[PDB]
Amino acid sequence: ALAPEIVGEEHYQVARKVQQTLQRYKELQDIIAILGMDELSDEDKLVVHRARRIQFFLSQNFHVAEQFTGQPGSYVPVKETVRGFKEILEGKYDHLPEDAFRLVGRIEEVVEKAKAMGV
Amino acid sequence: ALAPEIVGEEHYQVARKVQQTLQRYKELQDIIAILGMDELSDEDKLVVHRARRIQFFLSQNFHVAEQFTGQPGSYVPVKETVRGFKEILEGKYDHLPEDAFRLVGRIEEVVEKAKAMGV
Amino acid sequence: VAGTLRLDLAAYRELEAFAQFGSDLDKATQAKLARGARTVEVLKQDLHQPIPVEKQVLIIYALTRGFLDDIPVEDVRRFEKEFYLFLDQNGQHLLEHIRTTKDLPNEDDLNKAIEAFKKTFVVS
Amino acid sequence: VAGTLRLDLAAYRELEAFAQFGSDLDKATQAKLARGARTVEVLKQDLHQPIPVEKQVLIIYALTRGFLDDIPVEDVRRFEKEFYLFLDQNGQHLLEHIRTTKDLPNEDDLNKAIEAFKKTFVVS
Amino acid sequence: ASLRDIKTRINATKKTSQITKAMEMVSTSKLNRAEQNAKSFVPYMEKIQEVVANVALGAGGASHPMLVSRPVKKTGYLVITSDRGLAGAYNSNVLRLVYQTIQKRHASPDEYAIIVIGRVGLSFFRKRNMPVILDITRLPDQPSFADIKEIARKTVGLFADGTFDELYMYYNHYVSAIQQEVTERKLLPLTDLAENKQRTVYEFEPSQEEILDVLLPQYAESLIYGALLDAKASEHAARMTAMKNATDNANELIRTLTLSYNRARQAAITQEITEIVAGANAL
Repeated sequence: ALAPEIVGEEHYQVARKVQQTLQRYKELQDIIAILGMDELSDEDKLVVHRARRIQFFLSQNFHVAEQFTGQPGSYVPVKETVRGFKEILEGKYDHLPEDAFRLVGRIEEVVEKAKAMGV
Repeated sequence: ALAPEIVGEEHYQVARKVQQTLQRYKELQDIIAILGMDELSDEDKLVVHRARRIQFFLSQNFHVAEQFTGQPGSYVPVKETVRGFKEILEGKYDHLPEDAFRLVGRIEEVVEKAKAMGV
Repeated sequence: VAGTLRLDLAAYRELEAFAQFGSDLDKATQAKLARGARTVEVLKQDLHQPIPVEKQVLIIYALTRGFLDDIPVEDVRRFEKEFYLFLDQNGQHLLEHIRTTKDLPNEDDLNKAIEAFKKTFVVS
Repeated sequence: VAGTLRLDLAAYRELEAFAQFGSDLDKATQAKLARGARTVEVLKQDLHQPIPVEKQVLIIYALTRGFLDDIPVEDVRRFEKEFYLFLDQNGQHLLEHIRTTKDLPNEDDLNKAIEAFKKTFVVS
Repeated sequence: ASLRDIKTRINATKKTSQITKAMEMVSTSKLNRAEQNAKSFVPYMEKIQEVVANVALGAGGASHPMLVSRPVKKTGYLVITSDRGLAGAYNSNVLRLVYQTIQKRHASPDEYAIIVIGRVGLSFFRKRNMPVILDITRLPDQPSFADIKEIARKTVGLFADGTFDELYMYYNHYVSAIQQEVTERKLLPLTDLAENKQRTVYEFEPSQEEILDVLLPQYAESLIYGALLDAKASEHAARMTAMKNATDNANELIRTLTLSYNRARQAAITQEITEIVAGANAL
């Protein structure tokens, strides 16, 4: 069902761009392990910076996961998650820490958690 | 039989320390295999320094093996063994060449043959 | 008390691999390593030595609140052993509270007792 | 044209893995990497968009003869699409000559048409 | 071991070998660049040496050649290292020699001082807490005079103010593509100017005590660059050699792993077919 005519052109584009970014992030980890982040370019440093945040934002809190976490779950609409991923790829939230995207849900929750942690 | 109430506390601690250093050296061997000892930290280089000497000191000359080589055999008491390994672990013999630990009895013979081959 | 320990170890999983070859300049990562080594050394236990849950909760709380962040890893092993005796000698009411009601006692009394022990422990 | 295309792709592939920091090794390596990336971009294709063999010949000729060496790799797909939408309007003689004789057209006319399209193609 | 484990090990070793080969090629290019840069500026050093040999006569009123600023005082130490590792024993040899010589030449941490080039030496002297004055880390891999002229001027000023009685520098010296030799060179006081042939006072000398005083900060820059032009070449050669060795080791490991993988594959096929046939003829 992941085709432009079925899921929408912008949805398909943002999903494929996220996939490409993650796959490129996978391509850099050996270089990072052997050399350190200092050998990367300013653009590739930004790519890794955004890719870690995307990977953490792919996580979610489940209602049935209360038995393991304590925190309640959340429901994320498709349009909301598409907009959030488009914003993250645009860079509106590069300044926030990567762990601010762990198990959150909406970007409206990412910003709230970032404010809560006192950064 | 390797229990603190059977062999003694100092014997138990010496054996555990030797095993710990050998395990650390075994872990490092993979990295030294490819990129040598130059990229190790100051702690890991000391670990290797101790571990090679311990491993060589575990060797012994047997009475039976006198047919294979002219050197006669040696019988080492357990107290002498424990004291020698404790002294090696404490760093009393880091300046001796590692070849001086091969196929000897008590720790004194290491000093004797190191003096024979040099200082 | 034990919710934080899973992540405290989990960070250590990657930080141990990275620290062998990384620059190691980030003080946040240094603190992560300092917490991970201490919790690893605390989780060790000797053969046939049971520990009641009322004292397990308190040693885990002391570890996770940061009270052990200054005690060296070479000393935390004896720190726990002395802390059990001190807790039995003075903080017995906290143990009774935990035994009766499964919840933690009030934090301020527990923090005061932990500080009173830390001001008596000898550091090598 | 495939004789040159195969050599270019093989040369790029034999050193692609070094591209991240193997750049600046030499001007020879730079051109090889630059043309290999454009070759890979050219060999991309959509789900249900087959193209005639004459159009394939034109695009491979344009790539091999170096006419793509100054277009950024982010616009090669647009270059191909606009090149087809320009060929079907202007290069009718070239397409018909290829379809009729199975041979390449006049190289001077090919170069003229390629430059005429290129001067009108927007870079980005 | 399992087939999947062996195949993953093979893939990881192959990617590491690719990385190492690329690094070796980069280092091989950098070595020639640095060799050209070092060989280019020999005539300038020859000219300054000739001028100093001509001018260093008469009274020699400049403090730098004539006399030690203090009979005994803190001795300055200048070391040249790299910014990142994977260069082999390049940094380790220099740091070891410096530490061993200062441990028995000086007894107190206020009897000496250290000035350091490179992040690894800074880290070494931070971990082993020692008195360090100033340092520079970020530096292009093809250095020029303007890049370290300021630190050269500052260290000359520290020597001239009387903070150091003597000043040595330690660096790696390029002998061949394989051999790097750690060199101790005494910088100040200036002593070993042998005589030359050229005419004295080639032009009218306004004053010896002024010409020498102006010239001596420059001669020391001719001696500091003669160091960064050799240490860079040694660093690049050491990196090239280390990456060559690492690639060879990775290739040997790949070969051995492939042999083990083939043995495991044959054993798995034999076991599977034997079990199939046993189950089939058990009925």
